[PDB]
Amino acid sequence: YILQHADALVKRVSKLIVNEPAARAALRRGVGLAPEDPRMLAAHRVVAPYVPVVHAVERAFYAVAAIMAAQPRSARDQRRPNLGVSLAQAVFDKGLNADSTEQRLHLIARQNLDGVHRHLPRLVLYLRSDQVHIDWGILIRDLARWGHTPRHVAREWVQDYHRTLETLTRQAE
Amino acid sequence: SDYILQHADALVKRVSKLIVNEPAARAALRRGVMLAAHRVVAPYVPVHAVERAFYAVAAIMAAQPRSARDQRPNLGVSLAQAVFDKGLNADSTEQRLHLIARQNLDGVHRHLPRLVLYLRSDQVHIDWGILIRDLARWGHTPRHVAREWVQDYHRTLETLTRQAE
Amino acid sequence: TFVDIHAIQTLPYSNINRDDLGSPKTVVYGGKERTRVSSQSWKRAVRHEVEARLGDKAVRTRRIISEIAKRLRERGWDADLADAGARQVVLSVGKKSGIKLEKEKDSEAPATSVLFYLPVPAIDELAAIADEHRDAVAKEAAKKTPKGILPADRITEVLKSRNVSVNLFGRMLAELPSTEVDGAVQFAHAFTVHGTTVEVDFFTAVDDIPKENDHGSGHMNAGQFSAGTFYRYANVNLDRLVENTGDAQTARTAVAEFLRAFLSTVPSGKQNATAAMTLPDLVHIAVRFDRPISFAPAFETALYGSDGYTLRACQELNNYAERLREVWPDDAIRGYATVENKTDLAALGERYDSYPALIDAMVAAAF
Amino acid sequence: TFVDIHAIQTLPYSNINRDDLGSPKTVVYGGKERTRVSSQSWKRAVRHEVEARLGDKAVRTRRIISEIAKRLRERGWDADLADAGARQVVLSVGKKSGIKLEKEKDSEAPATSVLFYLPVPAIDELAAIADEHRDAVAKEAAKKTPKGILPADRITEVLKSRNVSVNLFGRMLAELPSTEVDGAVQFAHAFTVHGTTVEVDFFTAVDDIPKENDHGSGHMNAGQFSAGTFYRYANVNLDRLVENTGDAQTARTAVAEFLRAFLSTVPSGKQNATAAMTLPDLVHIAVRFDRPISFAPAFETALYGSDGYTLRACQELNNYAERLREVWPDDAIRGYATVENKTDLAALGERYDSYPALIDAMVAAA
Amino acid sequence: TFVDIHAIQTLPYSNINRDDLGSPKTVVYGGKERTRVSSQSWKRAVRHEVEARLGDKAVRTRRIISEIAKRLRERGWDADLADAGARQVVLSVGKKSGIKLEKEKDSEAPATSVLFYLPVPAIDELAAIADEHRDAVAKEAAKKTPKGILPADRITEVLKSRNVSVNLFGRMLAELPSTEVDGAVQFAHAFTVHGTTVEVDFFTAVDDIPKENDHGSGHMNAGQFSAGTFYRYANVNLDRLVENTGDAQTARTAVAEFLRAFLSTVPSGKQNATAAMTLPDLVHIAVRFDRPISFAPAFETALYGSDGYTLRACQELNNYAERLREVWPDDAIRGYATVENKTDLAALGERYDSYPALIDAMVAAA
DNA sequence: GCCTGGCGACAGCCCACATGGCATTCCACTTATCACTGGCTTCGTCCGCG
DNA sequence: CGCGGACGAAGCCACCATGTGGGCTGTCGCCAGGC
Repeated sequence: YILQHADALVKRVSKLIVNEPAARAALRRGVGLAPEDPRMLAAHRVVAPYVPVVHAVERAFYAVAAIMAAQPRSARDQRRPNLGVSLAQAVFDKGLNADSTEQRLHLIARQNLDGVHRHLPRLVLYLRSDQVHIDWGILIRDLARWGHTPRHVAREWVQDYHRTLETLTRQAE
Repeated sequence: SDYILQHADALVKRVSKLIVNEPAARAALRRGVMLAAHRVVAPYVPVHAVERAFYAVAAIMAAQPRSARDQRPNLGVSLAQAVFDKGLNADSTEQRLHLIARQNLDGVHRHLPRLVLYLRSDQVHIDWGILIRDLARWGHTPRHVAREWVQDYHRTLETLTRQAE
Repeated sequence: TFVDIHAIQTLPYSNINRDDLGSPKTVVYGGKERTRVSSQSWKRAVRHEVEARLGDKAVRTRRIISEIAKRLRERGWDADLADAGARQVVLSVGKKSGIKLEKEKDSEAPATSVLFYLPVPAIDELAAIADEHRDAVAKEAAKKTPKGILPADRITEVLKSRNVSVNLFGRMLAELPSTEVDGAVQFAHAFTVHGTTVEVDFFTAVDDIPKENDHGSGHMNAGQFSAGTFYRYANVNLDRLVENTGDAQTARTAVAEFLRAFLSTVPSGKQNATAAMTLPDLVHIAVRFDRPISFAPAFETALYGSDGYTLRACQELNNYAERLREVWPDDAIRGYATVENKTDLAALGERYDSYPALIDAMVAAAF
Repeated sequence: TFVDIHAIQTLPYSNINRDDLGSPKTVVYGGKERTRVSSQSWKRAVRHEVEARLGDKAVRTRRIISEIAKRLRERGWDADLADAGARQVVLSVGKKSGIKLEKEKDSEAPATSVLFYLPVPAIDELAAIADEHRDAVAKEAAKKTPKGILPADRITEVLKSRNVSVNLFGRMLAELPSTEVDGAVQFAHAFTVHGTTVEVDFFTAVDDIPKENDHGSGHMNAGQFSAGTFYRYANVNLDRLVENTGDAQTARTAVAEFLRAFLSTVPSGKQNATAAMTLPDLVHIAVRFDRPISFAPAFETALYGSDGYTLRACQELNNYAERLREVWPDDAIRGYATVENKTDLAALGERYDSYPALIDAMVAAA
Repeated sequence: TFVDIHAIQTLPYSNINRDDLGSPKTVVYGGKERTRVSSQSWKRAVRHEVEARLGDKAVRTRRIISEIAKRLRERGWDADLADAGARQVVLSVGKKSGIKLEKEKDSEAPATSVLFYLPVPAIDELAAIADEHRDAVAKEAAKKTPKGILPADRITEVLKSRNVSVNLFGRMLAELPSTEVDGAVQFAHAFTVHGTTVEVDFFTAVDDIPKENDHGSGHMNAGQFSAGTFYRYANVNLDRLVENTGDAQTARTAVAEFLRAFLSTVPSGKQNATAAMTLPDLVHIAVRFDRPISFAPAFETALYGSDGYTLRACQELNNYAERLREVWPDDAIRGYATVENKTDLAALGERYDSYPALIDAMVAAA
């Protein structure tokens, strides 16, 4: 359901990065920190209207908007897959190292909600840095469900990653 | 903090009745913005932050202009409606809002009375009990309260723009 | 090889440097809040006084294309060819296709994404390089997506030219790492010796023509201000400044001029409403060879107050300078100059009667 | 056999060491957030000052092939033979076919996957080894997939050479476990004695050449800085440093030089914007024989504030040093040197007037 | 007959013990995640310090054949006879044909499937047993499938020899259940008193040669670290340690040495990058006769925070010790030693000025 | 005894800003290791111990 | 030499699926007058 507010946030913000600089620059200074942190007080003008009503959903929305605006200029310039499908696409196509990125994904899958946020911006900006595609609404919904799921979303992330890597390798034959 | 709120509401109606009924004690409260506040507000107390959170609001309530003096949303929505209804400038009241959200507990009491008395001057509704409790929760946790005000403010301003169209 | 200059300077209800909301910038240092003047501000005031006094000015601008366009337009180019030629100037250099540009604005040439920092005559030389190749520019101006025709080496050689300010404070250009220059000056954030609470000043703007049934002010607000005795510190790495300018004589003039600018200039923030133009109460130039040492820990314990902080700040900086010379022995050539004569301040080295005499003595002591 | 050095050092609005987003690194220690300077940074500053002062420099590089290529090119080799010879240098060693290389970059020699850490004259000796076999290299340069012709033993003996920095901090090479050296120094993460909230600093880069006299800047941002009195700690395992250098005299110079670097150096991260060059307020060198003990638990209870933390931090480190010497008895040779004279600080051992006098006394005591 | 030792010990940004992915090991205890140091790690650090201090070392190795081969080679055997003789050593014992061996590796003697755990002089005695029968070994070395010629009883008697570490921590050998020794020590997993979120540190190893154009980090990653006040607990079953060593005097030295190792040692996990060496803030040795009791339930309710956890952890362990002595009455000889003097901590028994004085008093009391 | 009312005099109104700006490159590792044991039958023979 | 314990002898069978929540608490203004 949340995927709806998530898609509205992804659209408006995806337009916001390209058209108005002061807004995305007001968004990127809040990457990876809880909304109570004073560096986030400037991001409420953009994000606060779109969150329904647990902090888990707010942290998902606010954080993905911040990671979304912190894309490098090159990335910003240019079925529904998860972040794991985006990972496997960055392994097979863009040539990222395999033993390390699989290790980093199975490293994310153990954190709690507090830890995922700590680890995610570095990984996502790594992925985004080489034009890997990531559907932000799915990542939002997933990050909102990370709080109440012990591993119910992460397992989906890991399974899809391994599976998509196997299929991408078998299609190359 | 639910128990802080009950005393805030009983103090609010007591002080409101005292403000409209007696000018001597009400003027005794407006001077602080101090012994008379100690002989008036003191019974309605359950940390130094909650006491200042009571005496400051009782003095601010007693300093209203008589237009506002004769006549649950918090202060972010009170500023948003003050923007939407009275036509009060939003770009500037937003800066005064973020400037309030940065201060600590002694500074929030340095910048609050001016904006609040400016709200009462425009006859905008301020739920005095919640503002009291929020100032009391401010010594306990400042960032949560400040963010709540900012988010609610920008959020109810947007909803009121959807209602406009 | 390290010239470091310390300075105590009081400012009276100045509010020279404001944050994003108008309040003066503060450090919670030593556990107590102390208003501060950011280093980039006083550094900007220093570079403008140095450029104005030494005559050569450098320009930090996001709009280099437009400026090259005025020079090509004064060289006889048509406005459209001047714009296309300046686009060729920024298009012909860098790893990628060209220096990226900000979104195009109506009627005006687009600003580069990053701030260029180059002397003025170098910008004019870029105009001459775009000028010699006028026909090739005219041919690429007709194409839909013109490419960088101008020679990259000549342009990169023009963009490497250094002003005194570039030699002194350094520059950074991410697309052209060949042009980056290491700064030779460390400029600390000037904070107060004592704890300072922000002082709110309510003010109103009078409406001059009066209308019946209204006396209200034309405007009302409440700006913020503060005052106090700031501690100031700065370094000059002589090895890097000599490496940047190349010759030791221009480095010598650059150092003496920098130190004088450090003493003379004031950031000019809100100065017309608050005339806070002031000379430092005490200055202490040390010429150290091993490493620079700021005396900022000396004022980590905030001063109590009620009495003038100048004498206690000078005396405290004296005791900390004495204790550091005992704890960390060195042959550094010291020297100071003070307004107050109530104390000798023995540890700050040889006393000089005037700031220019002190600067000349310590610069002459460093070559 | 263990020399450990403690130090209290205030830094004023420095922000010397930044995370990935620009904020200074923080520890939530004792329940309260405290900004920290990572050990890897101050260790790098220490190794560069030690190499610069002791004269011998080691090089941690991912691009060894390119550097060997400049030496072979200055020896008279053609550029293509210099590149093929340096590829032979890294191809001739290791278990597998060769040291694995990163994906090839246009116009430049490929970087090795792992960071080599070797002194500069050893790299030149690798160039000489690739030099005397020039004809064999020329023959393998013609083949499509040349093999490691150079002797592996000679190259592995060059890659085992140790700098003072290698002797002191150790190295790691996964493909050549014979070259790994155990570090002789434990360098702790310098955290603040007191709790510190990150200080946002709004800044603008004003744009010259105004367009229409409007004051709109060319840039606007907010970089976050912080200040405070850091606690610093470090160990030197004399048995391993003596084992690495071999002779006790070079280990003695290495230890004295390390301690002086520990006191003198500052990481230099964002210094031209905030000049944070400062000497430590207090230093306490202990020469312990049983085991090193950091006094970091002494500052687990964060200091309250409002008053200068230096005197209370020195006095608190004193009380914890006293209480540990009573609780854990030892014959360790202690000694300290301080700027403040307001207190005697009796537990920190014999007082010395200056940092070099203290270092010389405790190194001579070990 | 039960000596149990409790200890509160803070570690600053240590990350001493890592999981398989590099994160510090955590317990979700009391509903709140708390970083932990596994017992096997601190137990390994304790056994190495005990062996190093008491002089006798035991060896847990999968490659016993190769080591017996160096001893037979130094006794004058040919390399091939040394290898065949060591194979005879492991072939001559056990129910089945011999101790099962891992798949053969080129150029090296095969490792046994299970980890042997025996003192060093016992391995040398196994070499002597294989040595006396050199001609029989030479005859079986010529056959395609040689059988276990050596006497099984003599070898099994050598494999039964016990080190202090074997007496203290026990051993297990599935093929030779006669050699299994019951451990006399229960070592708990040291967890934090308070809830700890895993702190991430982002580091970048810098390339040293300057790039001509693009300067960037040589490698960049993020390693997880954490800090906190750990609770530590351990038991020593005096009846089993006396049963293992046999004589009460060696058991007495083993217990005193164990307790001192428990207090002194630190697992050494990235200690060269964190310097987590620290003495415990509080130690409490009880000599109980009925049964050992850990005070871990005392810290099941995680501490809130914002203030130093040491004083509250010591005071909470005090209240739980008091409440247990009232609820479960006993004549156990108690005793404690603390760094803080802010509290008397009456329930932890008689206070002693120093850790060695406490250990000597409670060991002498048992 | 309970409930209700009262305790010199304590001001009013008007007023609340516009505009502009918000960076960009680069870089992301290797190696080695990965347990055993048993939970069938009856009987006969051998070896060890007493 | 006798008894007890341990070991041995077989017969053995293999292109794409996921949604939930709600239960705990207390307070004045004081004194005097009248009913």
